[PDB]
Amino acid sequence: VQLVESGGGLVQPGGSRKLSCSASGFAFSSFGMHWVRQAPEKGLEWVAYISSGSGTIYYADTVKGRFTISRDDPKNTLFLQMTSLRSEDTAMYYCVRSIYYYGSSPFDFWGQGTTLTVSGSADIVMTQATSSVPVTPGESVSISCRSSKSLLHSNGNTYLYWFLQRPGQSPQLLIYRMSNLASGVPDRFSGSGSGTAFTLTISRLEAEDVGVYYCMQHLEYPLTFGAGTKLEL
Amino acid sequence: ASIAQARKLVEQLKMEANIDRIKVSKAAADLMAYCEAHAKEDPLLTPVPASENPFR
Amino acid sequence: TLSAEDKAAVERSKMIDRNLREDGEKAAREVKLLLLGAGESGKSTIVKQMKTGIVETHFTFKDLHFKMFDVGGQRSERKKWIHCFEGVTAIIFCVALSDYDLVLMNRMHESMKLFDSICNNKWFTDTSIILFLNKKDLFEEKIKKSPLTICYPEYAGSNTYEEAAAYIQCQFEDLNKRKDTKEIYTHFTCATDTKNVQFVFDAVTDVIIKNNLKDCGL
Amino acid sequence: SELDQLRQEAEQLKNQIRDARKACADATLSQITNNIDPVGRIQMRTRRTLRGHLAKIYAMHWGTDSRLLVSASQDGKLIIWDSYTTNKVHAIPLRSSWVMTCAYAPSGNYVACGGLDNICSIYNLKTREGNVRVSRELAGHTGYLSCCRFLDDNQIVTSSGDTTCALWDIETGQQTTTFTGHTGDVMSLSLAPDTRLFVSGACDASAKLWDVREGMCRQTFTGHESDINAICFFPNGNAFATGSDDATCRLFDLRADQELMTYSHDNIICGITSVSFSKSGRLLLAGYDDFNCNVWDALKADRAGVLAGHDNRVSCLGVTDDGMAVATGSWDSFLKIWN
Amino acid sequence: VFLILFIALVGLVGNGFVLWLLGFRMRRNAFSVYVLSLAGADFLFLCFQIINCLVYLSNFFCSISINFPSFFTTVMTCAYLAGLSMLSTVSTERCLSVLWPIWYRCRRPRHLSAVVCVLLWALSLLLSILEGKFCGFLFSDGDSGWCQTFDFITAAWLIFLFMVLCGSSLALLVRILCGSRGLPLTRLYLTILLTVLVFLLCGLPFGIQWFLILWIWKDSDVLFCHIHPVSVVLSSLNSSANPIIYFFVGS
Ligand SMILES: CC(C)CCC[C@@H](C)[C@H]1CC[C@H]2[C@@H]3CC=C4C[C@@H](O)CC[C@]4(C)[C@H]3CC[C@]12C
Repeated sequence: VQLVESGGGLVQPGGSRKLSCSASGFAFSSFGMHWVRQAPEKGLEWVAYISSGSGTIYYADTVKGRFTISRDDPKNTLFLQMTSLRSEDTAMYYCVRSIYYYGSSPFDFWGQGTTLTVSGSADIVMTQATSSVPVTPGESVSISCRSSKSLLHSNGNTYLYWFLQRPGQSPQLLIYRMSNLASGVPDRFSGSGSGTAFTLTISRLEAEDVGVYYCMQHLEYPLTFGAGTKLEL
Repeated sequence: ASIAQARKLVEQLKMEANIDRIKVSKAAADLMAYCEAHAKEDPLLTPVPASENPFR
Repeated sequence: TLSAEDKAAVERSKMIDRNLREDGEKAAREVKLLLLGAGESGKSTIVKQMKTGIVETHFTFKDLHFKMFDVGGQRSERKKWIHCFEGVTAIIFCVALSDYDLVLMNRMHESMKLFDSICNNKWFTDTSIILFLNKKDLFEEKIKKSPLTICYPEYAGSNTYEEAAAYIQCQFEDLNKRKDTKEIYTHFTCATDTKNVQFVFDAVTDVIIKNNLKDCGL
Repeated sequence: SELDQLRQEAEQLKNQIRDARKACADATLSQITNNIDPVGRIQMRTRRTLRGHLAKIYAMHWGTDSRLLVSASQDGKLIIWDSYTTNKVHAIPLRSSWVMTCAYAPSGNYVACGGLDNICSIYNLKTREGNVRVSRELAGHTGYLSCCRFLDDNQIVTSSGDTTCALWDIETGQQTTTFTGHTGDVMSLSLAPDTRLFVSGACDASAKLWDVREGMCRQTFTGHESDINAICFFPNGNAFATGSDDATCRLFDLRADQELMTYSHDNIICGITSVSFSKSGRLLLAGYDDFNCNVWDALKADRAGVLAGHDNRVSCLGVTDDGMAVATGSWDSFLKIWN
Repeated sequence: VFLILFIALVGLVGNGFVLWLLGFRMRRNAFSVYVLSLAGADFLFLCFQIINCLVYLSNFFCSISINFPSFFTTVMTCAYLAGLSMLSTVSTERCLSVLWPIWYRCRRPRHLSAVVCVLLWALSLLLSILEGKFCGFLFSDGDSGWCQTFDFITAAWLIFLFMVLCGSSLALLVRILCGSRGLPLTRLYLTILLTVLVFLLCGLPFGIQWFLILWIWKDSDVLFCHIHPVSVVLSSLNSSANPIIYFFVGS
């Protein structure tokens, strides 16, 4: 599975750029699709969402109705078209897939990324305990993130995610829906808690766990992140 | 010549013939014991309350 | 009142519903034809002129898509998978005319067992039967050499091909318990003769007429 | 003639087997189950109705997380449902529209289906590309396939209509143990909970207990009078109950090698298409041909309730592994979850 | 008017019982779309008929002398014209099913029944609201001079519907008795002739007397009323017949 994004670079303020992410090698027409961005020195921020078959489009409550998403099924290409690029719109745009059935893993596979440089009351916010942790390899690590309203919905599924952006690399998925671990990730990881009070328990840290860890709520939209915890040696 | 196939059927009946049969009442008492010891964890015999039933 | 994950799951199930509905409305317009008959009845030759496990043949003719289910390779009990073939449009029974005296017990008597067993079946009570009569030239140079009275000892007739062929045709037609619902179509052909799909087309357009009255409540 | 005297030693071998299991027979299960009390009239309602199938349902298999289920149909469709929210999870297009069985893996990774093209295909549900693909397509039988049920993610036993049950290995694709001994056309299959044994039934009215690992017919049960259609295996490991075309279900037993209970009623003239047992094993649930499922007090043989909800013949039936619900598929193409 | 209370007792319990069976219980064809719309039109028509008979019997006995509004007769006319046009398009689609069967199996559009159902309901509604606007029923005071031409166009429309139903059932019956092999001929011919006679003897009389006979007859009140209870009762009977014919004989 590869999702090579295209476009980006530098552009004037007030300009327009159709930012693209061409999918290859998988069954794209049955996956809900997203875009999630980040600042060059802050945490991740959500852009948009289109479901498979173009049935539903939500947008960011920061930018709604100015950004516009588009989905092509016979070419397996997603576009994001952007209008009148402000000073906020220097960021790092990522091309996220997900799928939503029972037992699915939303937000698993992520695009490579592109950069494009240019010159809220009811939203559940994620607050992390820190922004940097010095811990030597070998012993157990705990990373805690806060919620502002309880994430347990009455079906039972607690929509808290745990990603990891390695330094210089695209994000992956570690734990989807607060306790369930994504495939391709070793079983040393775990997470538990009741409502708003959650911790990422990492046991036996080796050298690949350096990087910034993110927490995302998915009860509703927007998709708000924390600051992230930089782990270094 | 069906002598080999019929001899295989005879040796299969001979090998299936000599194994151990338990008594009937021991077997039906084991059925009693399973259906007594798992009656409270049977959601279809006793109707579960609808907050605990996931189907309405 | 539900999450966005469960809302996208409802949208996933809705597009699965749309794809299943368009696949079923696609698949209720092909014509299904259950081919029966004994093995040496010339059924391969009619596959090449209409053109392990079950064998399915696809052919279209005058804007009507057909589906032919050669099921002779299923050498098992007929009853289970013959209840799995109700709702089929028409049945193409094939009898070779040449195998009246030719050994296996005679072959016309086993073909009458098969024809009686599928006409009197519970699952085929409104089903048209397109009975083919195969290898008529070998019937010509088998009836000019040997009489049919070896096959049918209770037959006294002209012992040319027309009267004896009409006799064994009516012995095949008389095997119905109920002649008012099922409508048996009968044709004579050989391997050289060309237009044999048209008789199939006429029998199936008559049963499409009856099913189009059943669609319109009549 | 040596073969006629050899078949009369087979005849006297049948005589030692029958007076052995009648000399070990003392009490009918009803003669000691009189002291238990009946459950009586219990009502199970249609909690969910799962529509989206167009031609007739032939099989169904519940998940081991007791929420998902799969269903196979005559329209070439294998559909995985979420039974809670009625959500269709996947819809698999089959290469053969004629399918007579389906199974769902105990790990939940796989589904099987197989029919009149003599192949039990194995489908990989958890796929890195997202769509369900065919993993291994097991072609080894000469007759149609009537049941194929997963043991592990790598072992599947497969009944067929060529007198042959068959244990497979899904990396290789080759059958590793061929179970022979039936006289005609094996209809069903039901694994043990410890998965060391299975049963199977056929047109010769014989139910045979098989051994998976070593591979020979351990026991044989001849109690029915027609084609056995479907079989189910009791949760204790020690019994199993089967179902046939003469409107009769019979509860046999492995360690006593005999018949315990007969589950017929005179108002039923028509055969069974599926059986399954409850979580405790107190309910036996039998599908039928007079368009409704019956429930059976499986120790007392009462008719304690009827799951009449279908327009046509019930094909398939099944209880969740926590005993929470009953799904019944049928020839009017409507799965109904009951609870 | 004494007997129209009792034939609407069997009429409402047939029309809505089809409306229960077809929208909820059963699976719909193109013909089931037609039968659903036709039973809805007779449901609405016999509802307005039973409230007209109720206010006439209330003025007979209780003498409240409440008058039903003039908005009601327009939508009653729309229900009548829509139900009789659904009779015409049922007979037209049966003729097209037997006449070109490869078209009716393979290449028929999916939503054609709903398209021509809502288009004939729109045409019946357009003719009835134009009669209401130009005939003293909507836009409260309406002239009685230009009401004659709209009653004549709607009488010619009912004559055209009768001609379409007879031509389509005639082409149906000669295409069946020209060549047919597996058909149940006698119930088919009997049902074709029975729906032709129900259109000729139950639906068409109320419309002709109201639109064409009243204006051209010109013999005043004495026969106007006498020829009014009979015809309306026949129409009610026709509505009952729709529910006991177009769905209960078939299913
Ligand atoms: C034309 C508009 C303005 C008038 C509508 C009248 C209303 C009351 C009703 C009466 C019966 C109804 C129809 C009943 C059946 C169906 C089939 C469905 O698949 C499409 C809608 C359709 C075709 C409905 C359209 C609206 C309808 C015609």
